[PDB]
Amino acid sequence: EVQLVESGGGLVQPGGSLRLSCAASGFNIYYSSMHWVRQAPGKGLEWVASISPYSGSTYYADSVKGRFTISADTSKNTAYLQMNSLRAEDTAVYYCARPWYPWSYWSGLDYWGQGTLVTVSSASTKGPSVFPLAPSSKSTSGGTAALGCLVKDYFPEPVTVSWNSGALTSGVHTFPAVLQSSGLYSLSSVVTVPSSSLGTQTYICNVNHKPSNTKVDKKVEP
Amino acid sequence: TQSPSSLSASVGDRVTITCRASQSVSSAVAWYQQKPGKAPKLLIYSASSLYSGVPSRFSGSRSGTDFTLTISSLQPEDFATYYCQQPWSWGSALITFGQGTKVEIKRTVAAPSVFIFPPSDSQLKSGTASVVCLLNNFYPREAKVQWKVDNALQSGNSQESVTEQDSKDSTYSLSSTLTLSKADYEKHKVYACEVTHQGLSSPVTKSFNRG
Amino acid sequence: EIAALEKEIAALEKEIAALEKGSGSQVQLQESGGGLVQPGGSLRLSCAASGRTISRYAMSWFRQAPGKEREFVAVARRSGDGAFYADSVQGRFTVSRDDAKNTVYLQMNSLKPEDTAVYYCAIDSDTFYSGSYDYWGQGTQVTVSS
Amino acid sequence: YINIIMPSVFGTICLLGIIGNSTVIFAVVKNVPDIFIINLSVVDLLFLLGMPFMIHQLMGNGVWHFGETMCTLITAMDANSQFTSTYILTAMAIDRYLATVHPISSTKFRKPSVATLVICLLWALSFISITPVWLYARLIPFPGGAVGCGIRLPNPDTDLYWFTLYQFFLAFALPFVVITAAYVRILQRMKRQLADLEDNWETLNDNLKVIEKADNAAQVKDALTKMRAAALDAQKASGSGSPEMKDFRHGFDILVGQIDDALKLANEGKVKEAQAAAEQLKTTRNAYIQKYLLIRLRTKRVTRTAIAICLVFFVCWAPYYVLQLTQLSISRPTLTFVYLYNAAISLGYANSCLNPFVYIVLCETFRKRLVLSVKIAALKEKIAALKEKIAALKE
Ligand SMILES: Cc1ccc(NC(=O)C(C)C)cc1C1CCN(Cc2ccc(Oc3ccc(F)c(F)c3)cc2)CC1
Repeated sequence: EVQLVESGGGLVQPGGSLRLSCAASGFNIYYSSMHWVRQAPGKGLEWVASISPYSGSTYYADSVKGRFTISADTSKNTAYLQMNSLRAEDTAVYYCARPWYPWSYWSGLDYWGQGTLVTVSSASTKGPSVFPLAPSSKSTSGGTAALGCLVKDYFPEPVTVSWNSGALTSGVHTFPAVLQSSGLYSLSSVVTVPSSSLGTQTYICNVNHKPSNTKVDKKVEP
Repeated sequence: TQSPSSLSASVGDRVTITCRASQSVSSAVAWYQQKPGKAPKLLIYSASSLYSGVPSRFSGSRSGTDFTLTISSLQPEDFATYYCQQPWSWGSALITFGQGTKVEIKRTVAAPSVFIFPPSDSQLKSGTASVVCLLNNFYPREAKVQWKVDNALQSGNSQESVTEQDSKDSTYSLSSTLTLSKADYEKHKVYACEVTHQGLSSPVTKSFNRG
Repeated sequence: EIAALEKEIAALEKEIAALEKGSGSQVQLQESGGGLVQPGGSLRLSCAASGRTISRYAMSWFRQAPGKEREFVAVARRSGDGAFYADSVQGRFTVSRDDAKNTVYLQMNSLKPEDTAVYYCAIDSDTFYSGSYDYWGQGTQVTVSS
Repeated sequence: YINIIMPSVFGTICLLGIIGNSTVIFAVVKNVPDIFIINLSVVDLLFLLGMPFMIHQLMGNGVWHFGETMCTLITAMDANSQFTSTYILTAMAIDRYLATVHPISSTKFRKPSVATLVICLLWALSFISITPVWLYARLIPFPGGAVGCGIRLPNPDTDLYWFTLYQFFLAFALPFVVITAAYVRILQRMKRQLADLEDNWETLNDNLKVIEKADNAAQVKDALTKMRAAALDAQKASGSGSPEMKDFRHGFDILVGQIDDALKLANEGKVKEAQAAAEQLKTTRNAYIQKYLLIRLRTKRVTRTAIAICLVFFVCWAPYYVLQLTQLSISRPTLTFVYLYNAAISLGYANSCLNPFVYIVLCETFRKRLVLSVKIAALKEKIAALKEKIAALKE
């Protein structure tokens, strides 16, 4: 079975150097064609580079030509992608894929790796700023009311938002994080409960952020 | 450049995913299936040949300059984003992936429930104000949120975030956050969120007054 | 900026939907086939559109029961995008288009007395199915009663 | 009506020309390398500015009640237009000649700053080449209070020939020869280049069919090695034309790489793989011609547009110089001669209208903007009218 294990992804400031590694097992990398495909968060697949170790021919996409340098090490059976002059748009998930035959890359890349995440951002590790979205005082008396916690300006992802330590799961929506113009993510997490329970039940959001080791428990009240 | 298209279909339907090329395609397209959070998988190679582990439902056709992937019997595990490998053109990159076509579960149209949350007092101490407008449990995905402040349309200062289709009722959810500084927050009085959706005869507007 | 000025032209069409007066170069909407019918029968509606080409825009359907709002019924998007139906009308209704005739049809079956209303039609002005409805017909009295 | 018909003919030309030239003036600021047309547009602009003043003289039948300085300035400017336009057209022919015949040595020459420097010389050379016009631009002592505005040669009975011949020789004879010479070298160079790429391309197909029927490692390597040499030769041959270098050069990286992909497999003896690797080359060859045909169609559009602009000028003014040389032999004009003389000049001044109009017509990008611009401007006025119409309902 063909397996492609990858590593090297992580945080790197703009203009830095990051060498991505793609360990290959189950086949010899010499008679193959390793392709690097990146997928920007929320965008489609985009090709980056390819190399044929047997012939040495190396192709690059126009958008990354001259900045990246893909190479292979037949001794270690691994393929490298040396990235230089990284920009903000280079943040994506980089897969290393190879076709069934080394010359059949136009018929589809059959085998794909697990993928690694490369995050390029000049922002530093900052804890979240939890702000409660108080439920509307004048809501449907017999209907449903919405309340949530606005997690704002945290870095890096992710943050685990749970309500009442997991006791409340019904009606809970945790929106995907959004990259603000300042380079810091911010997400909301609204939960819908009957309006009759606003005055009795206590709702507390447990915003947990492992990278900054910050544990915030905010109480939301009208 | 272009967001992936949406193709709503129910289980058992016969779907047709079409990608359009700039020239006459000659057996140079491969179809990829990518579930959210997973590596893409190959479905059809050489535009007419089944792939290993792929049932007979998947089959690639060729209608002029447009190549179509047909699923005879849709399955619950066939709901993903499908990418098409464009036939190679001279001067382009070695491999080019076309825009995806998200296949999603079809259900009855439900009007979006609109909630708006005024910024809390705790956040106002930081000097930045964020206004949250919530759209809850609506279908289909396509919805538009326009921000009106003192009956003036905003632009370039709001970000939307749509959840994935829910696993229970197959409905969506949207939240539009309006980012304003403290100085700009106090200069206005009426904040409104105008919601227009295909299931709404007239746009639903929820608003609040500062104080 | 043609697309942006088309969006402006749409906003200009929204300034013509600030006019929003009749069907002069706005799609014609003349509901037909609506009348008395016993419960459990079958009835069809039609709204022939002229003045604009509806092959590029989505056409929807609405109904308004007496003492009720304008609840959604069905939408017929552009060819190949499928058609969606409301929960109450799911299974019984079926909406079909005719691009050459610029007319939409609402083939209704297994009618119930609760469906007695005036079935208003609309066309989505936006090309992205954002629900930007700007045109409506006079409607026809569709009474489902013996 | 007959007397007043001729001034109306020139007024129509001037009205269309000023409107037509201003269209290009607005559009280009908001085919030719975006430089010569700009200068050529000004020549029509400057000439047509003095056109109504010259029209009034024809209306007055020998009246120049505007000033002796105006007669010197305007007459020289009109006589400057023929020298300036042809030199600009000559430069455009020369500029396209260097970009296609000597691309390596003309890379530095074709620069935004350098091109503007040459234009200033062309204007200066135009003013230098019209020095005799300056010397004898004084008012003609017409009988009575009226004064004529023409060329007062010291010996008009004898100096008429050399003044007339000098304009034809330098403004219509010499530039036509240079422009025609430039545009026959280009067509031969383009034909030679286009017949070379297909000649190198045909080398691939003949070798490509060998590998399919090849049955040993020896034949495959030799067949592929011929392909690579042609591929490199075709890659270098791409750098010989203007609209064939920045677009037809990137693709050859794939073609050379794929040949090297098969070549390495051929050397190892894996013939079955080598044939399979070469089999994918038919998708490169099939995409080779389409980009070639697309580019070859575009390089004919550039050449035809460049020639059409030049060809219009030397065709409209051709009959006028026929009479101009004819009147040297036939000094006395007849009734038909005056009609022919007036008709010839009308065709010659029609160049003011075609040059901006034909350039916009022979390109789909300009008319797309014009259709866009006209509709949005009218619709913006219509909604502004609606902004009054809906106001009339509401306000
Ligand atoms: C041969 C040639 C080639 C090109 C241009 N340059 C252009 O074409 C522009 C670039 C568009 C000019 C000329 C000659 C310049 C000396 N010209 C003599 C002339 C003047 C005045 C007149 O009598 C009118 C007086 C007023 C008028 F409005 C009128 F049309 C005629 C008769 C004859 C004849 C043309």
